[PDB]
Amino acid sequence: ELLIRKLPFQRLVREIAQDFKTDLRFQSSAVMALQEACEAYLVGLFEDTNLCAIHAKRVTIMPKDIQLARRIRGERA
Amino acid sequence: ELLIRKLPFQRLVREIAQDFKTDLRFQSSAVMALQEACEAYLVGLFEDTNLCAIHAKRVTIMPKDIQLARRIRGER
Amino acid sequence: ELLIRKLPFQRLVREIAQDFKTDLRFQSSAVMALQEACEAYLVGLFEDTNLCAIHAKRVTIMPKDIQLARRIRGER
Amino acid sequence: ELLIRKLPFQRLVREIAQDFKTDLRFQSSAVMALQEACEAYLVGLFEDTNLCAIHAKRVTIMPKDIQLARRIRGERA
Amino acid sequence: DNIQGITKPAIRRLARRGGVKRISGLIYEETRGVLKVFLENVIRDAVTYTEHAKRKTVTAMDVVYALKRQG
Amino acid sequence: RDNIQGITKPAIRRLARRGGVKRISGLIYEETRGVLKVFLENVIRDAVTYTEHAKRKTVTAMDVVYALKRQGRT
Amino acid sequence: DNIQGITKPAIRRLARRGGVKRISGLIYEETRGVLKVFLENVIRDAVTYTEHAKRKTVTAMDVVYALKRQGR
Amino acid sequence: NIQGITKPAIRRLARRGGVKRISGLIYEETRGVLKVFLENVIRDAVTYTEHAKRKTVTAMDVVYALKRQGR
DNA sequence: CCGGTGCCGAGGCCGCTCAATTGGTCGTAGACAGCTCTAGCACCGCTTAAACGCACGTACGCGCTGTCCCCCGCGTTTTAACCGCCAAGGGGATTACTCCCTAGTCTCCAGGCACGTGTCA
DNA sequence: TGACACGTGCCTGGAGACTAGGGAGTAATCCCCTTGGCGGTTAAAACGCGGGGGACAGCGCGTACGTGCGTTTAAGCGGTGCTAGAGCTGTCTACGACCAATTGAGCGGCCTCGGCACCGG
Repeated sequence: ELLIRKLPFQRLVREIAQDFKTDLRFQSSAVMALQEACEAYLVGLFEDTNLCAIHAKRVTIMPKDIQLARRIRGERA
Repeated sequence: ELLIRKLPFQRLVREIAQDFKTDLRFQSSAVMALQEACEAYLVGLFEDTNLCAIHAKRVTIMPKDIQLARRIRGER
Repeated sequence: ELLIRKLPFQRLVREIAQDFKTDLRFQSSAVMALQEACEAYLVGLFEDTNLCAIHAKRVTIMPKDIQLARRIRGER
Repeated sequence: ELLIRKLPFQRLVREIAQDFKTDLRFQSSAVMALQEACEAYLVGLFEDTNLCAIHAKRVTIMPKDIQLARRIRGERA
Repeated sequence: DNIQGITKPAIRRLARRGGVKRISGLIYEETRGVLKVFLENVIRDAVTYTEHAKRKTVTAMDVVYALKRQG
Repeated sequence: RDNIQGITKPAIRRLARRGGVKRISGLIYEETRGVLKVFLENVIRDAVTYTEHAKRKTVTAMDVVYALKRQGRT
Repeated sequence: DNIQGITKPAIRRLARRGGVKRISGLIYEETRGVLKVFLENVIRDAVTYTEHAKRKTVTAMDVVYALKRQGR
Repeated sequence: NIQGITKPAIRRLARRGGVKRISGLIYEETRGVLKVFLENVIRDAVTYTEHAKRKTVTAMDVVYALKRQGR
């Protein structure tokens, strides 16, 4: 499908977890669940950012549009 | 203090209730609670619409701003 | 906006209404309201029929697809 | 008669209830009510999935049939 | 006949907006029947509401209430 | 007239001023009223459901709080 | 877990009653997920009613209100 | 690391999201946003793991964790 | 008291999208009059926040009654799982069809709007 | 009694309908590996009965407590009219920035093996 490549994603996941905590075990079916959720989240965020961009009489989406989406959703940003 | 009057708000609430179920009596602390929640909701909606307006090159709020805010909020 | 011409729709609506009741008049904003609702209903139904068609090997939508969509919606 | 056993159904119901609030006790007519409603829902869903399968010039049901039925009915899928 | 005023290209345009790429010839008669049924049902309810209120003028609110109560 | 007209224009303007809005199109007010009306209807519908469960004829403050609590707060 | 108590022959029996003649192996997991979601939603509402009445035993009326308030 | 989320991958996600034109600075911005998201989710997941003390994260545990993070 | 799985780490041939590069086209930043509509000020108004009098329906708490849900003993008992033999079938490929989207030409009517006439709460 | 609603009428430019057209999706057909269905069987979860026991649902009843209509007023907030003045915007010039297209490659993935960690049967 349109999923991100497994091994670089896994390496990032293991790297970040190593910074959060040490020696934790993470299984394969756990990472695919996280990846489906992450890509769904990012695709939806890009949908809303695009809607904000089109609202602004533009065709190209900007970083500030993303920041607005995160501000209106109530997320700490 | 509350920025919306009491008696017209109460009348509206009672009118709507009359359609869902007839012969209902409210309570004072119940209507004030409902009114505080409603006014808080509108103030918040007005903040985001204003934020959407400021985002745009315009300076005044427009109907499309309210509609944009509610779709992105996930309410409509 | 609207995707169906105003005057023929109005003529059709008044004709059908005449069989329910005699000597009735309709407001303009009432007819415009009915058209927005009608077009939204048909577009949504056409969305679902297409989804049913895509589910099948044929990309093209068929009359039997609409009847399945209406049956599954619980209308008939 | 009921097509699903009471006790495995009851155990599942209690497990889900246990996460909202502990120490809750259930009533017999409450579990039987939930079971009649649940089986009626599934039997109807099985009718609709089957109708979608037969529509597709097939003989058996597929996972895509369930997902299609829920989208056209109006559930989130 | 007033049902024929809902032209084939109008229904096609609605269908295009619905995302369909190819359209069978038999859809049009089917669509017309469905539309007629819908209109009949809604208007039947609308007039019912009007009569209950002992009024002679169908109002915008009558239609809105009819539409709401018909899902 | 209608009860919806009892939420006057200066009240909505005052709410908007507190919300930081400096200029308001004339069509905002009617638009705001529609949104508000929908919200109130939805909340009260739930409130009455709670009232019926308690076999009471008086809607209490607790009924309203639970209705508000259940509907998604964001 | 207790979700595994909804055994394969029980789901098959429900499908037979629903008019199903042949059933893919993947149906069972799909059916279980749908069923679990349904149960969660209803019970969540049911317990809410129970808590409002300040009782500790879920009553038949709690379930009926939950079912009513969950449209098809 | 964060650089494994390549520019063409983010572009593909945006294409699926309906975006026609993409500013060059979005990509670095998107990466930062993603990192924050991942950190938060994993923090909760490990918390659940420690409460169970199984020390092996169950796949079902993560799905519930992911669900509650979203809502 | 040992174990089976699952991840960790490494080695390896292939293999294809990515970073780099150049060529290129269009979109947004600022303005400025054209045109618009909104807050401010002044007049006039009306209705509600209060406020006890009056009558009162009932929400809530305490006590009595029963009642049924939990836990265990139990036993027999009935059906769910695993595996092999059997046969039904979903799908990709091949071949033939027909009709539906493009496009041009002919035809046709919806609306501003202007006027006149009519009506019901 | 008055402002909205219905029936006629002019004229054009945008919209509807028919025909010539052809190719691509649709439909019938066959192999074939894949995969549910039936059967044999045995053992492990279940249903009903009763001790047995008490937290708790439901009913009866007393009380005061806020619910609601009613009456006075009055002044502060709301509607209406005129106005000076701030605000939305299309294309003007033009500037850069992503989109298109080509290549070597290095990490992504598959096939295989040695080895450790640990709650559990």
